[PDB]
Amino acid sequence: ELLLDSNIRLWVVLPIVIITFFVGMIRHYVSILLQSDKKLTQEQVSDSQVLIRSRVLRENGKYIPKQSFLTRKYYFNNPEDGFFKKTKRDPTMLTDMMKGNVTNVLPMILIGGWINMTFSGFVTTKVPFPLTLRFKPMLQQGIELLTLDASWVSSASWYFLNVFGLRSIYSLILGQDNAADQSPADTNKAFKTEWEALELTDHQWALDDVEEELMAKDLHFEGMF
Amino acid sequence: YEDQVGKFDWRQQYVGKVKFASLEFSPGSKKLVVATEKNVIAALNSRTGEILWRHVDKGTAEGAVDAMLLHGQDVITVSNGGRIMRSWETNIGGLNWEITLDSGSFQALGLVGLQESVRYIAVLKKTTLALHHLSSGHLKWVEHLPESDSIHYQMVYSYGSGVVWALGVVPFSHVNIVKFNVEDGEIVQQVRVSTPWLQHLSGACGVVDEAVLVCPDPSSRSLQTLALETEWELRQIPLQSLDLEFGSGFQPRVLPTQPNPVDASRAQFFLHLSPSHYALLQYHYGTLSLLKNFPQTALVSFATTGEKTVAAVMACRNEVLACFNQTYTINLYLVETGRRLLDTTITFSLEQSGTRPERLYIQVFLKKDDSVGYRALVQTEDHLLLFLQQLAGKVVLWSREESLAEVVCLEMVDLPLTDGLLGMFLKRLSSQLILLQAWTSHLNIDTLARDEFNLQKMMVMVTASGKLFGIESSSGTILWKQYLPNVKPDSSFKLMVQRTTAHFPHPPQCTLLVKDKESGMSSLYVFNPIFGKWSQVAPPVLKRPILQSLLLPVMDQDYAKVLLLIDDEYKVTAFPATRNVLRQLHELAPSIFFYLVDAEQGRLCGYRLRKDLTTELSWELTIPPEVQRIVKVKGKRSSEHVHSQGRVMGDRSVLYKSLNPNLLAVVTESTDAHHERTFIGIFLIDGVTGRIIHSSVQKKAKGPVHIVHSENWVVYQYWNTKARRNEFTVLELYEGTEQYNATAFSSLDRPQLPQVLQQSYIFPSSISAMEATITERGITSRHLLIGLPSGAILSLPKALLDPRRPEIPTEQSREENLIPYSPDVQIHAERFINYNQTVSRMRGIYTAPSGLESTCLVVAYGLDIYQTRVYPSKQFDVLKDDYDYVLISSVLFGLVFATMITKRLAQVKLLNRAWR
Ligand SMILES: *[C@@H]1O[C@H](CO)[C@@H](O[C@@H]2O[C@H](CO)[C@@H](O)[C@H](O)[C@H]2NC(C)=O)[C@H](O)[C@H]1NC(C)=O
Ligand SMILES: *[C@@H]1O[C@H](CO)[C@@H](O)[C@H](O)[C@H]1NC(C)=O
Ligand SMILES: *[C@@H]1O[C@H](CO)[C@@H](O)[C@H](O)[C@H]1NC(C)=O
Repeated sequence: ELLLDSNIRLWVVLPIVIITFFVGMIRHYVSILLQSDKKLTQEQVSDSQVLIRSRVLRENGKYIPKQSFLTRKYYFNNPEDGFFKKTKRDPTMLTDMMKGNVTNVLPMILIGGWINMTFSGFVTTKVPFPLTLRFKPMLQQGIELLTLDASWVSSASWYFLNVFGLRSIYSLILGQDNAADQSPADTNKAFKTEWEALELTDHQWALDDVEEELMAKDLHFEGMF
Repeated sequence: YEDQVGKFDWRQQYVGKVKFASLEFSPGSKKLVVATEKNVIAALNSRTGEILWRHVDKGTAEGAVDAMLLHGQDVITVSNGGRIMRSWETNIGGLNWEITLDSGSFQALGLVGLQESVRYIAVLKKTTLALHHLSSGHLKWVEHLPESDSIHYQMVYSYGSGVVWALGVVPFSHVNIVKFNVEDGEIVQQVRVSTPWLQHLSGACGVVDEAVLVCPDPSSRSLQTLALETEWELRQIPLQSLDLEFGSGFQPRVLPTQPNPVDASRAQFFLHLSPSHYALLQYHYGTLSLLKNFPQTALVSFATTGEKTVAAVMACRNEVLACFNQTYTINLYLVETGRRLLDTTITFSLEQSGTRPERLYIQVFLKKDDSVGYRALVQTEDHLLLFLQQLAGKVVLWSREESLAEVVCLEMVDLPLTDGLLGMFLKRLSSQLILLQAWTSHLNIDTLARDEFNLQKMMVMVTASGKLFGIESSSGTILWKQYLPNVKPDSSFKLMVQRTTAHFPHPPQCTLLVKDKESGMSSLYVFNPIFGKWSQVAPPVLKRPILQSLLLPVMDQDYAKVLLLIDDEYKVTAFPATRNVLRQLHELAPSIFFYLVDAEQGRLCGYRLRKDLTTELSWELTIPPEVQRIVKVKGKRSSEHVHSQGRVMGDRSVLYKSLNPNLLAVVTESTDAHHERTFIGIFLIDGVTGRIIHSSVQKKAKGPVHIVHSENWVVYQYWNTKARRNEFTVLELYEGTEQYNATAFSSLDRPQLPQVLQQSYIFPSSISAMEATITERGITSRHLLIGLPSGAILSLPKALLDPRRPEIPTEQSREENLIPYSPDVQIHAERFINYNQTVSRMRGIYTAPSGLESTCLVVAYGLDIYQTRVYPSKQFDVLKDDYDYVLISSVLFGLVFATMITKRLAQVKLLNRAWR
């Protein structure tokens, strides 16, 4: 094998892991710190909640008798009622959203480049599986060897593997669905599509057969204590 | 380079055995001017023994120093058998005038004086005498001495009388003397006397007092004398009258002195009657008197402090010939009276055994109390310089091992190391507690230990003076020295590492194989390579002359590699040749082949190894010496590995190298030395079956040729007579696109002749030594350590010397990244592995794999010896020296706090947003 310098472990292997871990934490914390809710007026939240109610009605009107459901239908999408008809109305925001979307991967690539410069010329670890030779130019950046096994990796690709393998850990410790990783606007069209969808929907009162399906079995009663 | 001078590398400057020395200097000048057998003229610091200015010359005899003289502050030397005479300024360290002389064998050199000051030099050759000015070296006058076609001149004398005395002899017959005049040079006088018993004048005869010739005659045990100023007939005085006698089978000598050339010689002189015997005789007008007799004294010397002459006499404390302990005392005796000086005795001890002092040159001065204070430079038999100072403390001032000037062979030796599961766990946990205790407790050849990287080895060096050295490869110091008595200068050596230091229960063991050229008998010396002492295992007595030796990889029970020797009767002697060893090599006999290359007859023979320890003629080839003489038989190093068996050719295909481990690369020169018809042949003869893989012959080329043979390729530098330019020629051996025999390689199972790729490059300089960089696994790229005459060590990348470099770049070449063929090889000064540490008269370059994979240890040996490490792959596996610890730690510990702070900030913002 190869008698690698022990100091390469104490100053090039572990620091990379620590950097990746804390950079992920930093990135997640900066993401949550930067996020500020945009102010919403009454109309937008009102229409969003109205279409929410309409959709949940479409979803589960089955537990509601037919007349209540078709009265709901009349109220929402029907000329006479009026509802769903008389219900309608470098930029800073684009730059901000583009920067926010960019800051999820670009900092990682910049850190990788900085590491590649800072830690150029080493052999950090041997990958325990026989990688292909064609992957040599990128795994062994900063190494002048020619016949070296492809399983030996430079600092940059080791950092890349580290950053690839730590997202699950981030979700494990930081919390579920953390932001440290690598990866309605229009109501008129929404109104019309809700109109069409709830027009297409039908009714099936799920209570039409609850009694018969209840009479079959006795009521659970144990554990009353 | 990288401007980290002195961090790992070390150079030592060594001159050869001191042929001529000069100690006479101003007390404040603190200089020694010495010319050695290595054609080197150097200045040594008197206080510490260091080089002030050193001027090496041609290695051959065409620059050999023949006579040194000192006058005032500039030293005058004669080189090339009297062909050139030079004057060197000792202060500046350069020439003053260089003058070529006429033909004729030089016989005697001397100075002349007009009335009170020496101003011209009288140099005498076997047929003539010449005078040269001191100021500029202009020739004053040349005279052909009469009858010189028969006589042999041996001495020259002059003094303030403004005349020249010339003396010549004819063996066992009459001798002649000529008087010239310094002003003109004409033959003022000429006399002849009969000396039937005389043999030669310089070795036996001498001249003392006022030019009085004194020949010691052992035939009659007397001292024949001739008052050369006036006497015309030799006179005789027996030594019995002075109570003296000569030895048996010895030539007595006479040692006169002359404090300055202008004045006459001192009347008193030494007489070497018999070995370990000397006398002090004072000649006074036809008669002589014994001043002091020195028995059992090895060496005597004379010095002048300006007014009085001082004699130094050397003898050991108590004789036991030989000497009890190598403790030699030198005593000062006045020359005016044979009285020992007071409080001037010096006593020293020679470290080695079997070595006795050979040369003694003393320098005297006046002390504060007007006492003659003297220092002595003594060269021992084993080419060692000792500087002895009168004061008791540090009786030796600077001990210089000039012997290491001519090293024959050296090696690098690694330093010594620094059923039931319940039992295994118990011992493992016990070890754990032991290690914990050792860690918690943390709250020189004696202790020599191997480095972590194995980067610090120990070099076992062999010197043609028969001396063994152990030099630390890191600091260059000497750890152990041993001497081999009775080693001829031309003896052939062979050093083999039989057992390394990886066998702690067993002592490390190395074997050196010496072979006297004249006798032919070879001997084996086994020693511990770490401590230097001979192993108690008596080596076998090689009765018959031997021809070749092999270091079989098979090892004995004590992990000693089996060594085989082939004698003159073509028998094989094993070592240790035990029953187990005998059985192993008898059972594996038919797979062992020797090849003997008789260069004299241009013959190559290959012998088998029979079961019963006998050799048979397996194959035999003959290169006719009448048109070709074998000059090099460079085979590939046995201790190397090849990482990539094949090479990527692009195209997603592979081209297989022709890895033949039994491939010789015999290079022969053309016996025709004509500049237009000379040629150099290279044959890739196989080592087992004798098949000549390739038989290239480069026309219109001349040696010397420096060839390196590696894993697959060979590279041989040569001279091109047609165009007058050093040229390389790389031969790469390639197999087909698919390997023939993979599992194993057999030289008997290669019916496919490997293809050869050739390419000739131009080297814009000369060369002195070549050797490929060797790595443990051969992963690191290969570099040739070009040894320039200037002393630098060029690190030429082997990838540059590819023979596949196309003359016109193509897409295949660009895919393979092949540089277009360029016949010129650059000698960029940035490639030298040494900066200004030039190794004058470089002899060889040793490359050791070392540990790691990017560092190869380099020892350039020649006159100087230099050691360093080379990184052909820029030291890829080691942390850089310029690591920013204070930046990495700072960012880490300024980022952990940042993480804490930003977590607190996130918590605060979340709480505020929750509460609003
Ligand atoms: C000549 O050789 C010496 C000894 O190897 C080199 O050593 C020192 O190098 C540093 C480089 O900064 C100089 O400052 C010192 O003055 C040198 N010490 C000396 C010369 O005694 C030196 O660098 C070499 N010079 C060159 C031009 O290669
Ligand atoms: C001479 O005596 C010294 C002092 O005891 C000792 O070190 C040395 O080995 C002895 N022998 C020789 C050959 O120098
Ligand atoms: C090589 O040659 C041997 C016979 O010498 C044969 O047995 C073997 O199969 C061949 N090939 C390999 C890959 O060993």
